[PDB]
Amino acid sequence: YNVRMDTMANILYYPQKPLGTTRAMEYLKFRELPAGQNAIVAIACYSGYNQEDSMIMNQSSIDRGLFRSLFFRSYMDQEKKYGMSITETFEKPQRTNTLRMKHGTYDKLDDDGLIAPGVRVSGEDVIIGKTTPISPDEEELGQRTAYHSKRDASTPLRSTENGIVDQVLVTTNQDGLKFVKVRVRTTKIPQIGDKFASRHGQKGTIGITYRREDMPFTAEGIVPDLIINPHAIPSRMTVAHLIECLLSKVAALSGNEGDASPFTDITVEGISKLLREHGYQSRGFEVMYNGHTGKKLMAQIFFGPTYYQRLRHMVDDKIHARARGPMQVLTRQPVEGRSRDGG
Amino acid sequence: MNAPDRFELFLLGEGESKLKIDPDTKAPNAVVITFEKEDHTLGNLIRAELLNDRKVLFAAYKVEHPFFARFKLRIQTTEGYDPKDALKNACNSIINKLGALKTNFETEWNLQTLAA
Amino acid sequence: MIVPVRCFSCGKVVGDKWESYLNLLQEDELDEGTALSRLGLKRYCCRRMILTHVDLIEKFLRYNPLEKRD
Amino acid sequence: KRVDFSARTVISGDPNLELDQVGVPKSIAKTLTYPEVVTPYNIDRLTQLVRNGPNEHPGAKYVIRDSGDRIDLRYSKRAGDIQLQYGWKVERHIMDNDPVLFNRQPSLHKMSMMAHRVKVIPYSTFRLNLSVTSPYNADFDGDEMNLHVPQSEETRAELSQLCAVPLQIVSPQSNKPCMGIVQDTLCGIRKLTLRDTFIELDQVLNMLYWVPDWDGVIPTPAIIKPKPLWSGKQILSVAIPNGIHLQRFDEGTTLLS
Amino acid sequence: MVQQLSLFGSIGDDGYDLLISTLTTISGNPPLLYNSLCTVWKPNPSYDVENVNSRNQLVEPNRIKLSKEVPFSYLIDETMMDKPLNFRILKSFTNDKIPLNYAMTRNILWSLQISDIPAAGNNRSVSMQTIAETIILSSAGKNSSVSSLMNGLGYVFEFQYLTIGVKFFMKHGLILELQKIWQIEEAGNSQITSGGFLLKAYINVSRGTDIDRINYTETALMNLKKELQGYIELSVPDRQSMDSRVAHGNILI
Amino acid sequence: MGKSAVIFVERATPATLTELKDALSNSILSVRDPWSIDFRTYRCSIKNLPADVSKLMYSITFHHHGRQTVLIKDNSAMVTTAAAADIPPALVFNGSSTGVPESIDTILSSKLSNIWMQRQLIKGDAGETLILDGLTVRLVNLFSSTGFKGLLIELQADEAGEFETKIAGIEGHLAEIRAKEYKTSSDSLGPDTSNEICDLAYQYVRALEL
Amino acid sequence: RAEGPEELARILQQLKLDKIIHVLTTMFENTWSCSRIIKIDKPIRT
Amino acid sequence: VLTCPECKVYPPKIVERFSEGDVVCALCGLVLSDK
Amino acid sequence: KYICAECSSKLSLSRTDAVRCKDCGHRILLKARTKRLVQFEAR
Amino acid sequence: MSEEGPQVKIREASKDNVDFILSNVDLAMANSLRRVMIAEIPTLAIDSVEVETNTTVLADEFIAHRLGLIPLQSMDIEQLEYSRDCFCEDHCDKCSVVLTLQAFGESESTTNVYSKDLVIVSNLMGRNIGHPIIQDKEGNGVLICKLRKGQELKLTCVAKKGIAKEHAKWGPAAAIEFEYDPWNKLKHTDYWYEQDSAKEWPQSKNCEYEDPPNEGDPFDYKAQADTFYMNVESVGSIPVDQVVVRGIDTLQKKVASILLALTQMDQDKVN
Repeated sequence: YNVRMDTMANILYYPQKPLGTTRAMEYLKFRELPAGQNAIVAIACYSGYNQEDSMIMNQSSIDRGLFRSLFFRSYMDQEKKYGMSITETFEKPQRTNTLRMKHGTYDKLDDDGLIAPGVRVSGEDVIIGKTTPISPDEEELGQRTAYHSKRDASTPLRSTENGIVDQVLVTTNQDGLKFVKVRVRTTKIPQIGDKFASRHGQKGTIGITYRREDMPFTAEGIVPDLIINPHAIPSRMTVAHLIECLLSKVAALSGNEGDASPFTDITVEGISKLLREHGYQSRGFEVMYNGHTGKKLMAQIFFGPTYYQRLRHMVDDKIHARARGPMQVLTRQPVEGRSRDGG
Repeated sequence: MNAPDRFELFLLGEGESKLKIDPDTKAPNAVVITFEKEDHTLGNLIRAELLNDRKVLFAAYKVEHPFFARFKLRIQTTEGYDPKDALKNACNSIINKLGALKTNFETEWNLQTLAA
Repeated sequence: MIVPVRCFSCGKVVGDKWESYLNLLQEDELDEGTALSRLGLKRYCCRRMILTHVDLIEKFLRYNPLEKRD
Repeated sequence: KRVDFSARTVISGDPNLELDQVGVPKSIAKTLTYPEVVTPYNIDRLTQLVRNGPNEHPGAKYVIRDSGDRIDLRYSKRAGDIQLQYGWKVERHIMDNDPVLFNRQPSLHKMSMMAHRVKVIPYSTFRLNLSVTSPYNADFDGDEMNLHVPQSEETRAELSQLCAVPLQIVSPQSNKPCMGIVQDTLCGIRKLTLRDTFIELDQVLNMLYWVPDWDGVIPTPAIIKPKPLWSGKQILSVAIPNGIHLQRFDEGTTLLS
Repeated sequence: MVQQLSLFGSIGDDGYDLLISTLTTISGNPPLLYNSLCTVWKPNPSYDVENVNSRNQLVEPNRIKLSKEVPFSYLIDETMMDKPLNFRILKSFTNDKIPLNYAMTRNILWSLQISDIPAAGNNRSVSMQTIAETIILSSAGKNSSVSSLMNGLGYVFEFQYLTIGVKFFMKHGLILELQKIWQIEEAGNSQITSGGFLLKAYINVSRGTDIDRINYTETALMNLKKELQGYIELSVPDRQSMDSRVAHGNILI
Repeated sequence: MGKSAVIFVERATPATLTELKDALSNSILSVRDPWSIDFRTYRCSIKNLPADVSKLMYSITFHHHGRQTVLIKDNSAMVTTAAAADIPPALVFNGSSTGVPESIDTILSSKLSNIWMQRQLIKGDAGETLILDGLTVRLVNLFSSTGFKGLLIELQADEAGEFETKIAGIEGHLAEIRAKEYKTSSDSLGPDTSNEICDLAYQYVRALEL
Repeated sequence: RAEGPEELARILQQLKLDKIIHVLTTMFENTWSCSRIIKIDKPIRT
Repeated sequence: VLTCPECKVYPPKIVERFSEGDVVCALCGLVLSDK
Repeated sequence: KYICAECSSKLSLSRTDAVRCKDCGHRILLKARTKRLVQFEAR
Repeated sequence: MSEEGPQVKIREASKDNVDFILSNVDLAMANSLRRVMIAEIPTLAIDSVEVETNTTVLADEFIAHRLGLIPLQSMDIEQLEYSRDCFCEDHCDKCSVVLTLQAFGESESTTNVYSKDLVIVSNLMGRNIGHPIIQDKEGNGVLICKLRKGQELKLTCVAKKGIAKEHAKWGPAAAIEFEYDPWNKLKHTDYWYEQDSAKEWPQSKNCEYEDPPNEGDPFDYKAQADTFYMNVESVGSIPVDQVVVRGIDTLQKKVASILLALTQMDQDKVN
């Protein structure tokens, strides 16, 4: 993925191969390019911030790098050749002989008109400088002055995208015209409003994040990386979620890959027997204390590792507001599009 | 992004008072005391110590929303006795207990090092 | 992708032990559970960190950021 | 048709919010506005708001004169210079306890478009009480809802006296409540009121403090000796108002159940 | 910080003595002599203030005024001790020459003052201006001097001038001033207000938010102006003339 | 001519002020009204500066000495007032002043904000002042943004004959309370020109520096 | 500005008491260093 | 031609706010043309 | 400055020169990172 | 010996782990002590990086985040100052530490970039601080990155002082075990069983330190929680006994701040 200048790309920092793998995966190569992480999950009620598919997450886990993803974007441009004269040039525009300049900061551009790798671009900055010569007989209905011999054709960044320019490429196309491609990098961190899913149709959003002190803990000082609600189990009858939890816990405690292929001889009682060899309550329950006051909890809690995947929907890509702004040419009504700040 | 800065958990803003005391209008000899930039660590300790005074009737605390670091404490004591005095006695007792605990731990650790 | 320096759950450090952990697997021909316990990994969350790690840094390293095809 | 002064974002659950109150992110509150009229009762706060500027919440973003001219506060250095008069308008940010209209698509019935009171919060999600998710047919696995801001006094009064969440509890399709205790609060209010459940002193004190309508009186326990204890029914009775009477006889229940 | 509400005008010296009689007939108070010396300081051009937020214009550079009172013993020459110290001496102050020269003022080197351009709009009947003021009481150190202080802040001297005139105190805090202004340079002293007196009537308001007081002040100023109809025409000066920012240079005199 | 000295203790405890108040209780003659003090530092935001030109400017605000601010830079002092009762009558009369000035801190932090910007702020409130035999001692706890900073002691006397003996006595009194790391100062800004409040502000600056 | 007859009687009693106290304190000072700082929690038994 | 009726400065200094659909004088902050 | 895409040869190109490598003759050229590291604040 | 106060019995100790019993104490006090031991003890960690050359296969903020978690010696952290209080511009000599990292892959075989290669170039003024924490046998410590032939990395690091309430990197304690009442004499937990609850639930190691209850004894309805069993492990920066002592000191200072503010407010009320 390092070279390719795709329109969009997402990469995960640390991927983990699942603790419970089907035998067929050895042909899809899912243990070479995983798509999630093993998260400790405690199924419980705790403070009422995980109801109706929400979840609660440990903030220290976030801070140490769990579910952190790189993001990569790219843009392209090329010089156009109208007629026989080159009507577009790659050069840093100057306000002396240019009209209709954009409010973005042209300062970061080099003399070539192309920004250089390693510069923190931001909202509405420009990364490619493009100037269009205009024939003298063409006047913008009195807008043009005597010295405005050229027009601006630069490409500003999308209004929200921020980050660091990562690569710049110069080539030529079939017609011999110049060709520039810019690739930009960014980092994405989970936050209230993201989207996560398990392998059994159980997906939700983060509803609040807690620090390790307010997290309920076991007698051994272990803390759940996340907490889900038990009101999601009955009507969905996802017993495979519970079985996967139990088997993954046994494999983590033991240290060997646990088969979970369909139509085989593994049973629940067998893995419960293998669990009790290690020293835990056979049905996966455990004793946990309250994080605030330190007391004991009346009811025990189902506890163990699972596999989760970070889906493609972030709240930063869905948030939009508008007081006023551009209209439409024909109907004169607010435009369509979030990237074009419409209604 | 709308994520507030983390240092707002332990640095008071300018014009902020660490304590705010307000008389309670329902029960006689009752005060509501707001603490800023603090969480259960202090409120639980202070309430558990205030429950040991035979002249203290009521002592309860709460943290209304887990976004903001602040909490409320409520005290009610017997006639002829000031809730602020009760708070002062509780803090003194806590400090003495912690000092004794530190001395004991240091003695035990040094004894272990001698036995190490 | 190089091994995480710290454990996401209990705050412990596992980053330095990866090199020595790989040694026990083929030089001493031990099993995974005993090798994991030989390095003081006792909570199963640390065992989770070390056990399920996909080391992708040895593939990018045979490669350059210039000229991938499709 | 498309409109102005509106936002769209995912939702989440907040058990600490009141029934008819919505958590609005900070930036969305910094973008939308409201045209407040300068009067003798507000000129001090409005002056401080203008001095604050557009990069700070609370603040302001535009000032409209009597003649219709509008001054952008950002370019005009006159955040500390403009003197306000009677009849001018300050386009201020949206402040706590401002009515808004809130809905989810598709809007099949009357109860899918309701009014709310704002509370400005960090982070990027909307906040709702966990009992209004039934009229909206909405959960928190990725649903986005829409927010519309009124821009006048008559419109604000209409949103506050007609479409408010409190007034939409007895639905007229089937003349029965459309909201109630749901999910885990319902699972808990049942484990609390069994005959088995007894409560000690400290927890009773904290629980009685949590009820914001308490009157400072401690209920006399039910087991005075040899140890004071409280029954869950007793503590839960504090929430229920006074003067409420209810009788329900199930199968095979006598006057001593 | 005050909101100063002002009206301006000018008169020829020929009517000067008759004007002074009429004022005495209205106010009931006599004139009181006064003088002052103002020095204008501007930000140092050697220092590049990149902190001016060019993309937002949060602030623009401005000029600082330092004022001080100077005793009349520096303004009276050897021909004038015989006359008593009162308003009549102004009748002899018609020449561009003055006893106070450049060297004495250089030897001198208070009230520190900053202002802004008056409020915009054409529905204003009096010049409303905002003033921020402070006072310097004393100093010490190895370089205790006004010049060293203003160079420490980051300002340098631009010019200076001397005002001499009379004051009338009327009711409601209204102050009326008759002035003569002498610009001073090493090249010499030149009277800008040549052959005339500059008239300025003004009131101060302590709080800009109070609007009942501002309305009362405007009522008093317009009543005063309507009293002097036919004798002297009091007018609102040009809004672009009372602008004292460094970027653009002009000086109402 | 009165003399003054300032001693700052960095490693003090919250209760050290009470310890020093009680350890001196035998000689305490009376007690007076509480006092307060403010201490700001302003920084130069311009980069084209000479090497020999300092970058900081210390502003000390005295609340008990009639609400007066003192600006200090490179051993140069400046004293500004903001009360209408401290105005010399000539400036009011001639028209050089509108009569209701502002504190210089507002001027620095409102109009000149593109040359000077605030960097820190150290405050002291609810101090105690005690009259001993021919002496006045003021104590206060210093609070920064983070929290408690240290203890501040300022001594003022009218007769300068035995000032050093009193300073030594107070140092010994701190010595029995085992406060061994204390920085004291009684320097004078100008050997020939003696201004009391300027010298006090300079002593505060010399004591509070890190 | 006194409000109650008991308040008035207490005021007169305090008047006599502190008048005597002032007289004797002046007698001591005209010859003695009193202390105006010391406050004892419990009055000394007679 | 578009000029500020209060600054009266030639040539006029003007900035267009595209995201708000406004044309704003860069000196007095006055809004010239909307939408 | 620029850099080749196969051999990563160090080249300098003007505003009129052909966009090619001198040694390998390829038509793909990459830039060079800003030699002077520039400090920034994320806002 | 202080017989009126909390009692302590250390059973086990090492460079990393302390294992002990805390008796004659409330439950609130022990809980607050553990909360402070995890969250509110200062330490020294890298807080800013600036990079000169990066010819690796990883990103820049990737390596920055990796560097921000490496542990460094912070024994004398009481003599540094919060960078928001020091009068210096940017970073002080009294309110920061500075290190440099340089590496180049000259050899054909890939070369690992560990944390033993961080070199300190600032002035320490005779304080024991800034040294990297090394706990493995070979001494290499935290491995940071990987290099090939013809790849170089050059960067500079600024490390500062803070707490764990703002980032997980400043925390000195890994995980602390907190147990009490292994026989459930007080009836604080209610067990979940299929046939026999007394057999399905295993027994804690701590049962040997109390005597089992007898079936003939009625439920004791007057006891309170008094004995706690704790175990504390350190990341490595601070010695563990210092972790406990500094937690106690921090709790004391917080209560003393409350006391001082209350006394100030009472003096204000006097006015």
